[PDB]
Amino acid sequence: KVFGRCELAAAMKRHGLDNYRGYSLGNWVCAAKFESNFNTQATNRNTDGSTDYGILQINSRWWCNDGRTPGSRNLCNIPCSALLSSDITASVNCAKKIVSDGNGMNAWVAWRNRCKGTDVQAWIRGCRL
Ligand SMILES: [Cl-]
Ligand SMILES: [Cl-]
Ligand SMILES: [Cl-]
Ligand SMILES: [Cl-]
Ligand SMILES: [Cl-]
Ligand SMILES: [Cl-]
Ligand SMILES: [Cl-]
Ligand code: NA
Repeated sequence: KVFGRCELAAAMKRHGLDNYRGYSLGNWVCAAKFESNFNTQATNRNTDGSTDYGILQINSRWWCNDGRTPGSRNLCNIPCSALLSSDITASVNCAKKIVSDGNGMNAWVAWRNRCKGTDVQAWIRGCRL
């Protein structure tokens, strides 16, 4: 599913991301924009052989099982395919574990490079929330 910007903001709020670990909703919407362009089915293979999945491009090296990432962990205890659902529950639940891990949203390289420090509130401006 390709979410609309405000549609995803509403879904992320409903699922408890707004100010999760002190990160405002616009941070999460921004990270989803540049990670997946709001497409739940986005995938991208990394040079290390791991793959990133879903709206927040959660990686198979640590966080989910895809059966093809040697030496990897599955700390969210989910198949990576769960991260491609129209329903964002699995992605959100896993993202909350990732953002709790120590480096906050710096775990998402696109967030650090394209959202951090910017006027992220622009990403929710206009939306009925
Ligand atoms: Cl947009
Ligand atoms: Cl915000
Ligand atoms: Cl694996
Ligand atoms: Cl394969
Ligand atoms: Cl594990
Ligand atoms: Cl699995
Ligand atoms: Cl933090
Ligand atoms: Na894995």
